[PDB]
Amino acid sequence: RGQREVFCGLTGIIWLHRKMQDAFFLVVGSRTCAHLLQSAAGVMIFAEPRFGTAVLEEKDLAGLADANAELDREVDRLLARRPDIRQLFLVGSCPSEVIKLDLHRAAERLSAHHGPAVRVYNFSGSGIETTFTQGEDACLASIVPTLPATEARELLLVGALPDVVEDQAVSLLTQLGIGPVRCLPAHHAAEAPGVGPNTVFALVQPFLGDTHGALTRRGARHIAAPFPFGEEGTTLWLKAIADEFGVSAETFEAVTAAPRARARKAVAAASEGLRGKSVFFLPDSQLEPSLARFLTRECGMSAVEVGTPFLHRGILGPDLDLLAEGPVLSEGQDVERQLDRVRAARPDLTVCGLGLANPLEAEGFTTKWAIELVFTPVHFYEQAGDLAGLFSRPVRRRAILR
Amino acid sequence: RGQREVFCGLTGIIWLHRKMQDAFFLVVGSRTCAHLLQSAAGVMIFAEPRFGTAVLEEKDLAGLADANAELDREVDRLLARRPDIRQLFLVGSCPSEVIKLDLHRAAERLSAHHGPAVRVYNFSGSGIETTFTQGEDACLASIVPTLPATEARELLLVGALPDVVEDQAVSLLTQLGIGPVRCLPAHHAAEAPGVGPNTVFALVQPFLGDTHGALTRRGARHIAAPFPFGEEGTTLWLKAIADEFGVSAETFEAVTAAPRARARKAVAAASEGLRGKSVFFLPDSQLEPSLARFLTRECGMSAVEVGTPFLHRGILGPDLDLLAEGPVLSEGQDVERQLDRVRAARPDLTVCGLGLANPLEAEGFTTKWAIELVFTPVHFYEQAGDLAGLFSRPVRRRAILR
Amino acid sequence: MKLTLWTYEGPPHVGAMRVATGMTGMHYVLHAPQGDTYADLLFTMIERRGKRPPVSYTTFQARDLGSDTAELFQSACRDAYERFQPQAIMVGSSCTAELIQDDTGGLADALSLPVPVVHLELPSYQRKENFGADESFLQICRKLARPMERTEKVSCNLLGPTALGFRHRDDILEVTRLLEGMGIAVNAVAPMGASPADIARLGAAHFNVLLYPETGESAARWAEKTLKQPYTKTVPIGVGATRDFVAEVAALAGVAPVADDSRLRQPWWSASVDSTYLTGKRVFLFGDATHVIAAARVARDEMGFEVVGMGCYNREFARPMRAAAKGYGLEALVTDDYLEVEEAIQALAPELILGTQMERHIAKRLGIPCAVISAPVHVQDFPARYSPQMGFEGANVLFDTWIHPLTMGLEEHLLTMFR
Amino acid sequence: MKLTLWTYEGPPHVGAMRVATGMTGMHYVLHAPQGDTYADLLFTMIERRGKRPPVSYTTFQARDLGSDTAELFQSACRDAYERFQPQAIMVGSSCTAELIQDDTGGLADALSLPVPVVHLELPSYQRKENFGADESFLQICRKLARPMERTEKVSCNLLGPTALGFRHRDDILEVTRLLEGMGIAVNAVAPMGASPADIARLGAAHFNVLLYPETGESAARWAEKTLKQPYTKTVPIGVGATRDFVAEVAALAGVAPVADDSRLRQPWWSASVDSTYLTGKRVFLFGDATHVIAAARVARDEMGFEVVGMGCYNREFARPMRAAAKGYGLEALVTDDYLEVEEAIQALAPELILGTQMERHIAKRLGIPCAVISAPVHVQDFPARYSPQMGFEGANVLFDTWIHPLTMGLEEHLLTMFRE
Ligand code: PMR
Ligand code: PMR
Ligand SMILES: [Cu+2]
Ligand SMILES: [Cu+2]
Repeated sequence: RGQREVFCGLTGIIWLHRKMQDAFFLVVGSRTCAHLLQSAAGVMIFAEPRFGTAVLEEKDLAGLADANAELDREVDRLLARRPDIRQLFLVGSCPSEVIKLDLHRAAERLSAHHGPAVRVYNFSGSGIETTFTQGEDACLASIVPTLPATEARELLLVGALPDVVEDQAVSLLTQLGIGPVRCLPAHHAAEAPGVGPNTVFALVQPFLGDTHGALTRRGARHIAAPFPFGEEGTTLWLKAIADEFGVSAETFEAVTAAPRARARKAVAAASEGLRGKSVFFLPDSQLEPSLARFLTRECGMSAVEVGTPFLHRGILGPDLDLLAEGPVLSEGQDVERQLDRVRAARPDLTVCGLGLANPLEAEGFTTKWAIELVFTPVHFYEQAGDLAGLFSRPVRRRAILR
Repeated sequence: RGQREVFCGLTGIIWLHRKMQDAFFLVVGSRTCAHLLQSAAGVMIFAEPRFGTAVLEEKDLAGLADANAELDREVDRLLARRPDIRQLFLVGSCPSEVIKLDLHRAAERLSAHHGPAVRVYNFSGSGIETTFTQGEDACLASIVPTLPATEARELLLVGALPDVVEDQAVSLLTQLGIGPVRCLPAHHAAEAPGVGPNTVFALVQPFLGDTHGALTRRGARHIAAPFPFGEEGTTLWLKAIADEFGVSAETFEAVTAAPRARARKAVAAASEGLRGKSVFFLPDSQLEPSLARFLTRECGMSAVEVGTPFLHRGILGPDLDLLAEGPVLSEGQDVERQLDRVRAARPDLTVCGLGLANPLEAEGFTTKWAIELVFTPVHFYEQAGDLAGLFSRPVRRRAILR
Repeated sequence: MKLTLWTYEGPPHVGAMRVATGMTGMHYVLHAPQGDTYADLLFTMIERRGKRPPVSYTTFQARDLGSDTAELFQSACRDAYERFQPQAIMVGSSCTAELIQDDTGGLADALSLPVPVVHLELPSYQRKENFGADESFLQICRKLARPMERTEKVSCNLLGPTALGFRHRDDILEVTRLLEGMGIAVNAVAPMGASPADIARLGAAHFNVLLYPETGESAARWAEKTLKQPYTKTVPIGVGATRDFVAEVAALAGVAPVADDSRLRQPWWSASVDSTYLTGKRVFLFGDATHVIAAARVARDEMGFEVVGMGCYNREFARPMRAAAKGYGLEALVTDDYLEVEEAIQALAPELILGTQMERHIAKRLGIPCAVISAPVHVQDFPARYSPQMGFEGANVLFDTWIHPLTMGLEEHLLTMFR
Repeated sequence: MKLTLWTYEGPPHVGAMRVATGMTGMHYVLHAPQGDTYADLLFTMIERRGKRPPVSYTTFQARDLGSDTAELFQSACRDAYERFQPQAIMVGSSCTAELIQDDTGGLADALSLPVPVVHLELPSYQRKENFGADESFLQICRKLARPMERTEKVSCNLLGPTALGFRHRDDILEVTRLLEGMGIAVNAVAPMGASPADIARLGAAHFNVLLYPETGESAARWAEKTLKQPYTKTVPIGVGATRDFVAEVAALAGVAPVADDSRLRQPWWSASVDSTYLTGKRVFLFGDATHVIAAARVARDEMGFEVVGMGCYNREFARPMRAAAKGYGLEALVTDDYLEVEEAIQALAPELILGTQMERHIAKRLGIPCAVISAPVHVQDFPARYSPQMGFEGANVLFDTWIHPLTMGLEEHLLTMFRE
């Protein structure tokens, strides 16, 4: 326990609003969180984004009713600019939590204010409570307790995925032939699907644990599977889906034979630079268990340590069973001690936080930064080769430069 | 006589290339003339323009018949490459003239065995015979041999007017009440004018001497008018045209009163910096007496001397007559002594070529480059203020920069 | 409670953090919620810094509040001294830490660390990043700098250059070259090349050279009173301002005004017939007041531009900006909102815009030439090459950077016309 | 014989005018027709000289032919001497005067001007511009440089920089600071920054530094043969090439190699995480052989790019081109025709193009990031700012200039993806 280098949960907004075109993320925060969003978004900021932060002033922090009134008036001015938005997302932030401004009661008031069309869900992405990719599932974990129930047994892809990867997953599941797919993150509120005890949810990203709890309360039961990182992980994911839906083994094998071979050749081409290398995982994105597994078996690499800001054993179970007994699983972060450890280990490649990436290069350690894996399509079969290339590239550049 | 700093006639090709869409300018010259065209065009060469150079090698120099054969082959290849070109212009050059390669006989043979679709003419742009804008004169005088002999009276505007200036002049003439108007540098061969004894022509440009001579042999008669550069000169040009067309003075004045007001206002808008200044003209573009008259009368700018490479008194008469007796005319070019003359005069503005502009500026002489008037649309009413601003801008910049 | 999409300045804790990373051997422990480490990678990315920034966040979470927050602060400062081994320490609080009842100075004083500790009080909601940097530099000077004996040779202090600043490194090099050509020796440069020992040497210089007033006015005035050091009121951006700065520095030191203008090319390249079209072009200027004032002077006098818009995002610099704008016959657009700037640009329609990154992107959407002259910049705007904005070679850099967009526009338009 | 619209190099006499403009007090008398004054002006704009290039033209016309051409040349040379008072004169012939049997040699000799006259023999139609500059510099060295007692200390000559050259002026300063840092004082610089006094002082140097082979190769070979001057074979473009040049020059001078790496920032910036996408970029390289070879080395070794194209328009440097291209697993493209280079670019489809201004325009039409590293340039490429291509500061400039188009395209693509 000590200093923790990881971004507060509002950073998950930057890739969430790309999935949700009718959602505006209205952050209730100070100047610091506004600066975080502006900096991280970087080039996004100059293309009229869907996230805006209402800065709290000293006259705003005093009291709650006045703060609620000013937030409501700000929402009205924004809705004047953007009548298209119908699912606003008030986002709790560190100073907003210290104010104890009621995002729940604000959600109720604003939902009553624009009942028929514009319905508002509030979640919290404050750094005191939420960190990095925990910003994403917390957003989804706020929609789930409010989506309508359904009475049809269906599969749903829980977790934000790029449109290309989403359509590829839908195509693969339709090739399986059994089970309709209704992705949980709805790009439009009119396209909102239904979730109930009839449905069954298969996780697609490892940081989604609050959504796990929300869907558990919804009545759907999880199907545990390796997460789609590499040919083999996505293969077991589809295998577990088929076993859940009773799809025959031979049909699944026939469907996946060619794309699995393509993904295998893709990872094999990129893993050559990584063959017989070492990796260190600094806990930032929570993606690290599955990534370490994929690099260990598909890419043939050795993992010194896999670090996690928060380790959910329940969902990461199967990916941990595939993962070897070699590396040490770390929960939480102590950046100074972890930095000393990676200096001691001298790994060939280090999947580390972005604030530490350049200093580690200065010290002489090749580094990879997981936030690009957060945005870049690295899921499922076709993008598995790209996923291998992402880790291959830093080592290749290190070899070329020196 | 002595050192001269006027470009050879190939530089007039680049703007004639712009005016004539159906004309290709094949220059039979050395690498020096190709470098001339490349340097002069600047950005234009990168836009695959219509001027190309058939660089003669040593074997081309040694063999006249061989040179003729490879010229024929080059034209066959060009015609195959560019089906759109309906008229092709062999441009004489200094090395070709020393070769004695008869480009006129070549043009006759080429038009004989490529016609009637492809019409092949010859004009000489060599510096040893043709200077700068006389290349435009050379081409426009080379076309008129092949023009049909008409029997219906026609007004023939002769000169490479800019398309916008061309349409303004055409509209202004048609609203005067004159008959049909034709333009000698027609964009297409089918659009080429007809010349006969009844046909009559007016010169928009002063350096069109050879055309003025050539059209006379076909029966056409010249209009004695000052060149329409700005404000009053345009009025005299249109009034002389009307007088030869029998258009009464009153209807003419009613027509031209509206453009005249804006022309006067535009001239006065930019002549304020020029008030109480002296101009010095170097012989570059045979335009100098006309802009000298414009500057002395309309802009009220003193003229110390007017320099022309070859002043044709016949066409320049009315403009010279309107020009004050005080300015003195310079015949020929000796830039070495002319620089001492410009140092003695110490003019506030020295119109010269691009070549001498920077060294004169370093000596404290504000400079204007005369090649810009042939490019920028500066004739007639609407562009009078543009020409005034064109002359005033260097003075303004020198004033600000101190 | 106005919603903010783009902020020209960050919170003051960022500004004070631009001082710690510039200084060598000065580490600062700052109370922040777990997740405020984003600002650390600004230097590692935007400025491309090999060194980890001297920031040791407490990173308190919702689990630890009350006395636990003070425990985290104490342990963070203890660990920072124990292993980071700074020569000096300064203490600050983020917005969230400021909001809670947290007293940065008390815990640090109770630790009684042998290295000096500088307690900063910054109102995070009232002020902005530039005030944070300025007031942090002021506190460091007040804590460490003492009125020490004057040097033998003429010594000048270069105050103002802080980390994550526009062209601060190359401008430092250019001004050092000018001062060496004068005969003056730079006693110390703070906070960019500073150390806690160097700040103690601030009393040694005969006079202070204030390169950037935003980060160095208050240190300059405090040194003027306590240390009896007079500071230069002119900033050497552009040829005219460079000559004025040379004259002022020669007057202060008493040295002879030896300025190598051999490097100079901007005046002659401006006076050429090529730059005739530059006459009368309309320019909109935004960004920090010093940069905008200097750029307006350069554009009007040396570049032959008509200063058509002028504004600054430093509300702290409202009066000099207004006076300068009245100099060119305009009103200063002192706004921190990009929307007011955008409305001014649309209603005003300049030919060229010089300003921040927001300024440049607004111009790109408006399809008119854009160049960057101010502090809010991207990673690409931080150059590996030697691109000073000050001095005689800075004049050449300014000329090339300003004329480059216009030349691209002219060439593209000519090509499109020719096709 | 062939239809040419774009020429990579001009006529051979242009290079001679480049050498004349580079040196002070040298006058070039050209037997050229009126209208060949076009090349006088490239210096006044593109190079932006405050003073007219020290060249004179006879400007003969149809009237001035036969013996009249000889009279015109005689009078022109005499007037040039009596007016400009140069310390030396060189006489040359253009294509038109090369066609006629007028001999510049006899006419220049008959005047018997006291200042030394240099006689230039250049085949205009067969040869090209760079050979013209090289031979002009060589003839000036032969007519002026003499065996001279060596300097007391270690002194070096910078050979190669001529007028109308790609960032020659800034390279002079960068290599000069490198030499002073290593402890070697520059004796003289030619052709740029030279006078007829300085050409005679070439014999006083301990060794020669050949910055640009295209215009300065022949002079260095002649100095080695007669002046006994060893010449450095390493062109210091890029960090690795700069260190190789520093080591070679330190060995030649005998002084310890001391180079200032504090200004260097390119290796660290290429080693940063921001430069990871640069890895594997395919680059096409065209232009003068030396600059392109050096740029290919820079790109492959520390920019991380893969060189999928290499070519030059210098026929005189075809062999070093084809030798260097083999080291990267390619055949070079030694051509002077823009259609061949365009077809090579289309076939290769590189992500980034480094080459002459024509290459930049070709990339712009094809929508490929472009940067300029080679001699044919416009006014725009000639900078007012300090933009060397040599040394460590030159390496920083190379990094920024090469990654600017890539980062610009990346930013545009990011904005297009973010909002349509
Ligand atoms: C934490 C703030 C921060 C800042 C200063 C920026 C700008 C910037 N962020 Mg972007 N970014 C930082 C990090 C992250 N950015 C985000 C996204 C993102 C990615 C995918 C990418 C990137 C990068 C960067 C960079 C490098 C500049 C760039 O390549 O354009 C800056 C300074 C950039 C890269 O190549 O990194 C090497 C790129 O591809 N950031 C996110 C949102 C989750 C974070 C937290
Ligand atoms: C004699 C050779 C020469 C060259 C190299 C060019 C290009 C070029 N000549 Mg001017 N120029 C010369 C003279 C003339 N130029 C001509 C054209 C022309 C124009 C339209 C323009 C110009 C100019 C120049 C320039 C400056 C390029 C610049 O503006 O960026 C070059 C090198 C340029 C200018 O002066 O800037 C305002 C400009 O507007 N040239 C013509 C074509 C008939 C001639 C022969
Ligand atoms: Cu640009
Ligand atoms: Cu560009």
